[PDB]
Amino acid sequence: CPLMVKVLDAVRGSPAINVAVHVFRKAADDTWEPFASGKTSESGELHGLTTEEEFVEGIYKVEIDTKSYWKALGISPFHEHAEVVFTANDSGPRRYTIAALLSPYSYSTTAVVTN
Amino acid sequence: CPLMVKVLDAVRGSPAINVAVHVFRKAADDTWEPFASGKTSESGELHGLTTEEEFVEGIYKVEIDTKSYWKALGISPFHEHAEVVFTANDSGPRRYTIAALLSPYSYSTTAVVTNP
Amino acid sequence: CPLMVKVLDAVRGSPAINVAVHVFRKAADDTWEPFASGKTSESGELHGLTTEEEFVEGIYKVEIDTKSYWKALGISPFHEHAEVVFTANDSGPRRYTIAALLSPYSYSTTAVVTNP
Amino acid sequence: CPLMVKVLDAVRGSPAINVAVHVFRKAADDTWEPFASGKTSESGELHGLTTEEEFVEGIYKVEIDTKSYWKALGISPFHEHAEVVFTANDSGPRRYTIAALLSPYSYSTTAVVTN
Ligand SMILES: Cc1ccc(Nc2c(F)cccc2Cl)c(CC(=O)O)c1
Ligand SMILES: Cc1ccc(Nc2c(F)cccc2Cl)c(CC(=O)O)c1
Repeated sequence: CPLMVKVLDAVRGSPAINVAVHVFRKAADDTWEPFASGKTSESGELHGLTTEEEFVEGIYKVEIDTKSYWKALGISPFHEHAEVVFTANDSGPRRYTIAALLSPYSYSTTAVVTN
Repeated sequence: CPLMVKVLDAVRGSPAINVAVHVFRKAADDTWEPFASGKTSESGELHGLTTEEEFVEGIYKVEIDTKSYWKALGISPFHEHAEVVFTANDSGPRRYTIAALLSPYSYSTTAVVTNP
Repeated sequence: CPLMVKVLDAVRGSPAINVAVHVFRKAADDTWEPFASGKTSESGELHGLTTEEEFVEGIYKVEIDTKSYWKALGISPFHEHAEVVFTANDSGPRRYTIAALLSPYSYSTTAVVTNP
Repeated sequence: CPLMVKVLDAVRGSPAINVAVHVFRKAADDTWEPFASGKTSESGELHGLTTEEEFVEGIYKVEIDTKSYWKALGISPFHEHAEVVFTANDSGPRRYTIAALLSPYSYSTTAVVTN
């Protein structure tokens, strides 16, 4: 599991469950090609997005549909989503955990890059 | 100004100065049209990106070039940028301050939205 | 002023107004002496807590009463407060802006430290 | 495991390993009584701090020695520590994860409160 997305709801202090997450790889022509997606689970985590073979170096965008999450909860959000764009380098072995800490008018996203 | 971007360096506890900021607006055909861009100043602020006439409703994307920032300070950061995509002025004109707090592997983007 | 506290409500995307802020300084005997306190204003800022004469080196604690804040808005928040403990003016006088970004279960405290 | 502290280093995008964490319970006289402590592990996590029986309602302070962590890395930090003070309520069953996302001049701390 080279890439795991973790989403936390900073309003309820809970994992942000059932949050749509799309991953995209930047194609040569600078457009985003859908690559992987899922919904975060009960634990706010989205595993099994990609695999080691698939997850090659490149520029990836993780788009977290924070807005539907806030809509589902009835809280007016500021952002359309949360959108983590980063270069997977893979110079040494890497797991990437992208943790998005979400508030209606603020989000934080952190990469915990290990191995 | 209706749109202000502020950027802090959470490593140096400083304003993040000379950070490139690009603002786009989603056009009718769902492309991003270049809307405005600028550098944060010596206070980490980027004022005057736009005006209350120009800053109509729409979805805007603010791409703060955090990578060049960290790179110029010798850091290889995780993200290519800090993004902020939001619907602006949906229930009439607002002032938006987008505050981006930057660390090499984490950033936070907050909006202070006030009713002028 | 050498010490400014700014507090944002990340739920409402607003300044967090009328937030009680208490500043303490660690005395010789390692107790916290009350140093200064105030409310954030209508801009979420608390200026004039102290002066450059009064704001000597030491360890200071800033306790931002985030709980009363969230409680007055009907929210049961997680933390009793947002704290900031820091050594101030160790290598001469600095201006400190403490920016506290508040959510009911998360807060972030950042310092913008500039050399006047 | 009613209370788990997770510390992330936002500069290196790694778990913050070997970070001293002290937990205190507010005593009746308003002083902090040491209750539990540990060092975060390799995964940035500090488990086994307390137990269900021990972790009664009360006001707790989690003090994270962020400053020694930054010193160990040679980066001048702003804060003396990170200090999470909160009321354990236990109205329904709760695990508390206190995640501290640490930068030299910024920290974020979030409670993920589940069950
Ligand atoms: C009411 C208010 C809220 C937030 C900010 N900016 C800000 C922020 F939103 C997060 C971290 C640091 C800073 Cl400086 C500011 C601008 C400032 O005075 O630094 C004002
Ligand atoms: C239940 C839970 C809550 C939060 C986190 N992690 C986390 C993190 F890894 C970075 C920044 C904030 C947070 Cl909250 C985690 C750990 C993770 O799976 O990365 C678990």
